[PDB]
Amino acid sequence: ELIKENMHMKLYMEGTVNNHHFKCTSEGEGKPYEGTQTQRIKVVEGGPLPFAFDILATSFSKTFINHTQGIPDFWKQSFPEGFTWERVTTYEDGGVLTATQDTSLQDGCLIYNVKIRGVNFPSNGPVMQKKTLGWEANTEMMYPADGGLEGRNYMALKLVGGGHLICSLKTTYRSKKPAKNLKMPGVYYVDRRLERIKEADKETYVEQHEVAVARYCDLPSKLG
Amino acid sequence: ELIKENMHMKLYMEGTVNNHHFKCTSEGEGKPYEGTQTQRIKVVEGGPLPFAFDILATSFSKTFINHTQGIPDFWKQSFPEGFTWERVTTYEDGGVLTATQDTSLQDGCLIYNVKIRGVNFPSNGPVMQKKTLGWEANTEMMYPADGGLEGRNYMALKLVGGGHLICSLKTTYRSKKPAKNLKMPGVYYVDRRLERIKEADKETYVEQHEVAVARYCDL
Ligand SMILES: [Cl-]
Ligand SMILES: [Cl-]
Ligand SMILES: [Cl-]
Repeated sequence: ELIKENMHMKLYMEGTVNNHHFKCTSEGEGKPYEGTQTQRIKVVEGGPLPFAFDILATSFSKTFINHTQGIPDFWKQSFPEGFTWERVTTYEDGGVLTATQDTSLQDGCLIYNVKIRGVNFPSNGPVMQKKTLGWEANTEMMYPADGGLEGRNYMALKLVGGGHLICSLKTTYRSKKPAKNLKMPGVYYVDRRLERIKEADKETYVEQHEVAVARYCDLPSKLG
Repeated sequence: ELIKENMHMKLYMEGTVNNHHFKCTSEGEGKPYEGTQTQRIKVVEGGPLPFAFDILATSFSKTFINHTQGIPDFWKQSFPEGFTWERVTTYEDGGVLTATQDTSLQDGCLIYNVKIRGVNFPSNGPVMQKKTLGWEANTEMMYPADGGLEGRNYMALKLVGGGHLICSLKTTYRSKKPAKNLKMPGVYYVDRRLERIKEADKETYVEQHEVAVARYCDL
């Protein structure tokens, strides 16, 4: 098929956070039907970043979600034409980051192009002081809206010395495939874990791993 | 012990939404350790309500959460003194609902006192026109913060014709008991399913059920 049991990926990312311009590239591979993937990420311009790499981490891959039970796979069905997404992440202490992404397929390779615009991260806050320690595992609630798919979620970013910085994520995913050709899912949930394999040189190189599984609610229902 | 295998609850609620005052009472029972409960609710003043009953649903019970794996129980451990919660619910179309709750324990019964204020619900929106069909199941993120425990989540309200109206919930849970007494949990999640069971007389009488389970992320 188009989405093989092993797929490779290449990513290009450009952006500004506050007033610092940067570029990253990455390459990796994963098991799209097992919901696992790895990316080796390099900061190739504007490094070392003067802000926590953590704020970029969710911007680096929806094709690699294991859809269990019923669920029609919005992202795998979108090929060969692919899909796009746009996200606004709003941090409770100030910081707002917009990310927009294009996912396409060429030569059997997934290609990601990402743009990033973050502003108002406080100068003395943990993001700009690089005092963060990764994301807590979480659950994204997915729901169909106008033939597209919407995601809503709160995430918690670990801080040096304990405690957390909280942010809200508001995401829209759009297929480039004509709506008549894809089966739309109902409401469902994606459990995911974002972790690092290795990092070096002040997060100038980061190897990042994700596990993700799409499911219905585990709880029993009195109506159905 | 002081929170038994079966527990009855009584509730008193007062509020105003878009300038429409109302009062509700309820009674119910559940199994705190199994994370299940039912309430039978009556609108005793200002009924029938001119807004969707659904916007009130989350204001009617944290003692009835099944704590699995390791997780220390902030709520059960807070008795006999009980606890408070306070919440802002912000709807993506402009409605804001603030609630303040007191949970106490008296003669073996759980007693809830709730006060609610709702403003800015669009006059021709789904809430004021009663076009809503209940809440999707959802997961609340729980973490230690402030003077107690905080909760965050988004909830999705089903609308007639197949859409959803989204709102965010921001909650602070404060114990009335000395913080040195209770064991404080790390970051965890509460899967909930809140289900309407019955309504009668234009939602003047409503029966509501909840299933709730505390867990870490299960990958
Ligand atoms: Cl008031
Ligand atoms: Cl009105
Ligand atoms: Cl959420």
